[PDB]
Amino acid sequence: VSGAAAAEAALMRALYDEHAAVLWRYALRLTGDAAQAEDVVQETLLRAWQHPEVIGDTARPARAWLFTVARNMIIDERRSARFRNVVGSTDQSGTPEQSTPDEVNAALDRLLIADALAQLSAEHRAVIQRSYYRGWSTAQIATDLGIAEGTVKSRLHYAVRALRLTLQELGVTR
Amino acid sequence: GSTEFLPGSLIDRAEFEAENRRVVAEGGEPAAGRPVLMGITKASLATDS
Amino acid sequence: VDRYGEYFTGAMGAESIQKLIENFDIDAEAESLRDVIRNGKGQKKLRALKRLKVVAAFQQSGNSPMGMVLDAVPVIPPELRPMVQLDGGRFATSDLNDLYRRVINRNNRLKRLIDLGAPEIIVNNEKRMLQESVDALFDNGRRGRPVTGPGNRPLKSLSDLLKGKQGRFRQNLLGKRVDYSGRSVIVVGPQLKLH
Amino acid sequence: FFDELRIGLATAEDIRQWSYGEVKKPETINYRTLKPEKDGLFCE
Amino acid sequence: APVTHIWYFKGVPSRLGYLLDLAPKDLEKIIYFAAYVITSVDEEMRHNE
DNA sequence: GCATCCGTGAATCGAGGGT
DNA sequence: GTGTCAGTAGCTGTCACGGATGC
RNA sequence: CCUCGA
Repeated sequence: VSGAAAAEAALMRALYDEHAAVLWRYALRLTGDAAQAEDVVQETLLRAWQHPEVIGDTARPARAWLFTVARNMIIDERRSARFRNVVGSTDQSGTPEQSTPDEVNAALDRLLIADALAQLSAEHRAVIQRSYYRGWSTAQIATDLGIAEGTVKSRLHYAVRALRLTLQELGVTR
Repeated sequence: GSTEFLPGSLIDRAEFEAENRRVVAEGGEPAAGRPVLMGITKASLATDS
Repeated sequence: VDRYGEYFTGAMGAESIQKLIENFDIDAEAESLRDVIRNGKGQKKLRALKRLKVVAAFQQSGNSPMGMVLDAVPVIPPELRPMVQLDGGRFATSDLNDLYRRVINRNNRLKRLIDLGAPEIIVNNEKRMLQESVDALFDNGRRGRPVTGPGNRPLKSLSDLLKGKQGRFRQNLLGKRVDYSGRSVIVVGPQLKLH
Repeated sequence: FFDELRIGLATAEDIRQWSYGEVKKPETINYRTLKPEKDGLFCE
Repeated sequence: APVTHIWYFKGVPSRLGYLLDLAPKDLEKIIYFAAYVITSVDEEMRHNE
């Protein structure tokens, strides 16, 4: 009946009141983290509910079966995932903060490329800005500009050398 | 009175006379006042920002 | 419940308070406090004044008090909780990842217990842990004993990111650290002009 | 130039309106591939 | 399962306790599963029985 | 209605070294 | 898969002050 | 967070 399903809930609440607080202390010594001990207790008593053989015999100590399930859970936590990560906390002192370099070298190159680009024809400039700045393919630029495939290859081939002319004339290091 | 000022709250003496200026001219009762001394620590937290 | 369950409805935890806020007339409780304020004893008037300070705020503004109870918790972007590598090959992470991670573990366990029909004692005793875990994510240490990390060190919470000299306001907003600057030892120069 | 800075209680609908997805799994990253796990705290 | 924002429960004064007229300690028992709370009661059906 | 106890605050910049 | 006792470290050697919390 | 300098 409905009271038979409620007798199982009053049975779990019974072993909670006799073993949970003692099992929490045991897992607390093996881990040292109270929030982790609570997680081990919930998982240990969950396996007790899933095993009626352990909850059957009251004349046999179910406490010993709990300490063994909790012990095995704790050593499994102590493997690979904890191995690498558990070491450091950024909030904790002694860890170097991440840094990013300044864009000075990138800004100077961008300024010199923008000067050499202005001294190019509208055709060559509109082809290097679609191959290197937009990253399109050779056929994609040919489709957009309405020109031949080899026309894009030739314009790119000269425009690169045209830029190398202007940069070497200004002393840009190879 | 006729204001929305929660009684007991500490309000700047400029909005009080500017709010009582509208309710006095509206017909309702202007809110009452009483000067209050606040410490510098308490007055800073009471700023409008 | 076993006897007169047909006549009342009760509940526990935070979901109950969520229900108490729902069955609450904000405007009615506001005017009840003003009536106490108009004519009352200062002993019992100050306690009604301060309540009105909070209740009238939900009345005028148009925001529901239900927001004080959360159904979903936001996750802070990863660059603000970064995980950095150590020169020994091991890893060091932000405390927030542990705090967020411990909330997720307990939140995923709750979905298992609800699906599995676990005893009401485990589901209720788990929801409390989810409440205590979420309480640490926002302000660890505020209630009770702080969540200790490795070495009995209280973990930093989101609210610890803003408090005091190391918080975001005083350390990174009222004073930044600037480019184009330097420092050195000072030496007196008598020949120098004042300017 | 923006005048006011409004602050308020975040509705559960706002919390979902901000989030680009729910964090289901509790994993962080992989400790071999450096790839963040899917649906983890670093889900791409 | 819904959860409460500690800023509005434990921060003094307890904002929830001021809203629902519940004592902070009484509110502490409810949230952390130490005491049940009555959400609704059909007082009229009770009177007729 | 009052004693208790909770939470808030407690100077600025700078060097170098470990985990 | 698990099954006889099988149970933290650490720590209080700060303080003034206000007001919500609580008997 | 250890030591130190105005």
